[PDB]
Amino acid sequence: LSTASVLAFERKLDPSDALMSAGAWAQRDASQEWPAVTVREKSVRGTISNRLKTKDRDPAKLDASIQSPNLQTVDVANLPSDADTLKVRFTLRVLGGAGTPSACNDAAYRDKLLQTVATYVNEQGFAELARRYAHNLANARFLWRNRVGAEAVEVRINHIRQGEVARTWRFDALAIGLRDFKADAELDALAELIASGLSGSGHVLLEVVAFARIGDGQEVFPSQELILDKGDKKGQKSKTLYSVRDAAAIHSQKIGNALRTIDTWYPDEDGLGPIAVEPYGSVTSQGKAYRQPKQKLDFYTLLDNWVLRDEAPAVEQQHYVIANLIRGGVFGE
Amino acid sequence: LSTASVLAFERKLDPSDALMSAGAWAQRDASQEWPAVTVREKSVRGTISNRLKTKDRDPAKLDASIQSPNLQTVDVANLPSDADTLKVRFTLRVLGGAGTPSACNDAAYRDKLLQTVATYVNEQGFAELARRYAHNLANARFLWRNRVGAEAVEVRINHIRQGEVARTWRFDALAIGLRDFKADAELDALAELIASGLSGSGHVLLEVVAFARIGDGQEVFPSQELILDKGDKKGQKSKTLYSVRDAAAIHSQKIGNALRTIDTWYPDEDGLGPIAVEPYGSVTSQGKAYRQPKQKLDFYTLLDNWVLRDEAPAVEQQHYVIANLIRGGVFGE
Amino acid sequence: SRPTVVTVTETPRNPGSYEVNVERDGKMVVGRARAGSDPGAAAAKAMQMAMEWGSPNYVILGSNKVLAFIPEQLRVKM
Amino acid sequence: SRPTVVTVTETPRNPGSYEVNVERDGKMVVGRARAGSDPGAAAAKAMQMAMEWGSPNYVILGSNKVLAFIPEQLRVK
Amino acid sequence: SRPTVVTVTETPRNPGSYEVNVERDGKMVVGRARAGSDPGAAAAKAMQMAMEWGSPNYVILGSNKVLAFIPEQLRVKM
Amino acid sequence: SRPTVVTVTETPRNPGSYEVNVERDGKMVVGRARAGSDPGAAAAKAMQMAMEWGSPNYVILGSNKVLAFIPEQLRVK
Amino acid sequence: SRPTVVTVTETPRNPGSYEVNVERDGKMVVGRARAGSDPGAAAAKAMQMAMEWGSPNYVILGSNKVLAFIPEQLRVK
Repeated sequence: LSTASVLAFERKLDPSDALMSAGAWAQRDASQEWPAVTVREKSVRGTISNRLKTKDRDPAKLDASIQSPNLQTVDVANLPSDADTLKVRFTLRVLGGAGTPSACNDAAYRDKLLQTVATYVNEQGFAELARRYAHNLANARFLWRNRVGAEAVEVRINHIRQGEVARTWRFDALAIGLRDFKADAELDALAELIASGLSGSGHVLLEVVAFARIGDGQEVFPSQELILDKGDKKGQKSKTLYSVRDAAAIHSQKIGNALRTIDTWYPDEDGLGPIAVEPYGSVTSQGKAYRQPKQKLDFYTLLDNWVLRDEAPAVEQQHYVIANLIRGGVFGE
Repeated sequence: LSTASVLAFERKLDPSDALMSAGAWAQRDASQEWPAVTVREKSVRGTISNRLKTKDRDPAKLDASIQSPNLQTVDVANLPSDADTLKVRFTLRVLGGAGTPSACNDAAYRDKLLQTVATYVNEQGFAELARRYAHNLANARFLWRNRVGAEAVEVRINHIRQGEVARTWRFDALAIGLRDFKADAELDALAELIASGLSGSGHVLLEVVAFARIGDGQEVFPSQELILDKGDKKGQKSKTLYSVRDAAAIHSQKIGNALRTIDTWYPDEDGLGPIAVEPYGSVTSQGKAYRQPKQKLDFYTLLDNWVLRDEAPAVEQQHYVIANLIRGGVFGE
Repeated sequence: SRPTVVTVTETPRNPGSYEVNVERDGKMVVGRARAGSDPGAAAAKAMQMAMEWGSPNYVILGSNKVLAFIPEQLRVKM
Repeated sequence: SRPTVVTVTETPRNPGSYEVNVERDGKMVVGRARAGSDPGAAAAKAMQMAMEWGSPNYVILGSNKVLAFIPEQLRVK
Repeated sequence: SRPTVVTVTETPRNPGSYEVNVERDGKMVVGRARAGSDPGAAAAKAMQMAMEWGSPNYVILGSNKVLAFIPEQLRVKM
Repeated sequence: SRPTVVTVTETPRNPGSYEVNVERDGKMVVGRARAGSDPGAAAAKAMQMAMEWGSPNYVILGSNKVLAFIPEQLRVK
Repeated sequence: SRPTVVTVTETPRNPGSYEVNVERDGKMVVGRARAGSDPGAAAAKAMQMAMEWGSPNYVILGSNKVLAFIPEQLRVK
């Protein structure tokens, strides 16, 4: 019995792109028609303030001198001068059936994996993971740089049936911190609603709206675009922002990363905070990587031990592995 | 008597490439000018999350490929942010004349095979196969991953005779499941209309439309393309979606494969569900192969024993053999 | 490459929005400036970038939906 | 370039305001002059800059929100 | 193998749509990027990829319906 | 044969249309694929099939109408 | 004996055009297939027939104008 050469899992917790609008506080209860924010270009004249990595007297100077200015073009998104609140809206869908893979080259490895996942769910439900996901939804982790200097944040979650909304939750996102995972009353109901859809006993579609009060006229920060066709000419634009149909937006995978960061069980000191659930546990913007494959702490070592050699790890590592196959990906040798 | 060396049957149940469009529920009756779903292209930034190869590479030097991102490009499809219904539309022909081969080699074998098919179609009309094909049309099986998270799937099937519609059928695709085959008067009507064209008594051309309700701005799943002259150097896209002239679409062989899943008679079934009718009936997406030639329930052994040796099998294996003759293909020697 | 070259290309990251690139003489003077959100604004931005930045010759390139608003083979070349 | 060209482009440094360029016989006569803060004033200024600065063969270019306030026969002379 | 090579090719799996490839200094900088559904968008994308990539010299290859939009050999090679 | 060989031939059953074959280390990875219906698209398809699958070196063969679109320093590498 | 033999001759009934002959297992597998009107097209057709009818091994013979387009490494296998 070995692990298959082709094995792949789908994605649960499927979000959409968030849309941004601007308005005034205390009109949050009637914010169905607020105008969007727009990305605008601007040209700036600045100084040359960077490390002169060439020589002092360079014959073929790869930069310019300090006594001359440099003129650049950048994108920027702002609030209007009368509006002091930013609204961010997206939708979420919880699918269920997190054990069965899509493709599987092997026959015995698949039903062994199904028996392992089935005895996990029969031992304990999807309660801890849904509680962590409800916490990451409750405090607006997804707003990113728009959450930092905010005066007040509010989150509204709607459960949408065939027609209208059937259940409403309202949270104050600044009391619920980004560090601790505490308990509440409405948060347990939201966690049970997420757990029912994660197990497979229902259809769960949520609508999430977030209001942030950052002062009027200030700057908002949409998702910045990565372009792999643009290249290597003096005269380009340095900053391009993401927008869908003349309206600033945030990518869907960025909100997926913001909802997925529940991992507080990595090898090092996890008192500093949680990171995102992924194989080899890496935060690249900080330049580090927790859960390295030196020890038996990464995803593949735990998974292969648990399935092939029946060695059940600790319950937190079981939570990590089950969240890592809720996430999805290509796991083949 | 011996089987021919050239035998070439033609396929009945001819499908077409189904095109995708987007809109809103409670406007399906005027859904003839809904805009298409376009295949977008986006660049993403993620982490290294595959199994590292530490056979003879750098064991501790170049294995800091983690803590550095990787930037990729992918095709993706999406609904607009104001649309919450996917619409998939294709056509279907039923042809008739399923026992005769289109290109034979022998003389006495063909005249024996025609009488062998004729005694079956005399003692049993095309009732069971038409019933199961009507069942596979009634539940929207041809929406593969677009049926998983849906809350409402609705199928409309028209019988188009001389341009304009003569008889319509409407079905709720979630009540008719995927496991068992139960009765309905509308299903009996569709089964007899399919059996008319399967015997050869009339001309059957149907138009099938399916609406799925998934939510606002969610992700839809067209067919991913196989490219056999792509080259293996670097910098490729690695996910290319299939579209027909600026409109995302689904392959026709996939819809035919969904329609063919009627085989509920094979060796080790304990109620798991039907598979597609193939010779040596196998699911390569799971790695399993039912109907191996070791057990005598193979298609070729059953056909040889039925024609050459006058060994009439059970009625369910007769259904399987006739379903394989309706499917088509190249047999001989 | 003597005449000023003006190109209008559609971004595939979101459909229906265009960009314009100008090159006068061996150097790029405008790189990926927002054209618009419809073919009409892209044609207007192309003719504006060809009016200025232009020697006695120029050339405009674009798709077959944007080049319908420009008069047929009259204002496209010089 | 014998017909006089009149183009109306939205300034991307602030969204919602327009500017018109007018060229006649090889050289430009109006470069980046202000129009209104709405497509109605922009279309009206485009019509006014089409009356002057070319009596035969004007071309009026602009967005679909700007070229919807004038009739279809008044866009190309 | 000194200049940047830009190739535009029609997809045979559906007729009418094009894809562009860009190679500079023996390294494939752009592989099978969508150009468009008409020859004009293909020509605009090819001239944009020749302007941005390949600063000293370039060669543009493509079909004869696509190269009819570029001026004849004046701007195709450099 | 060490380098990659890209051959563009013309179909004699339908003149004007071309086809491309790629060799790639002694076992053909592309067989009789549809190139264009003119020498320019055949040259573009040949250079695409030389860009991929030609990682160390390559050789491009073909007619004189096809190879008149590629400079003489880009056919062999 | 062991490899296929591909021969590219020039048709003497009109100078400038070529023909290809493919010989496998001591018998003629392909005879007098036309190979274009220039030495480049003859080289392309010769290498195509060598790839397809090549099997394990092959040798390419023929005119000296034709073999000037194929490097000397790519004439045997």
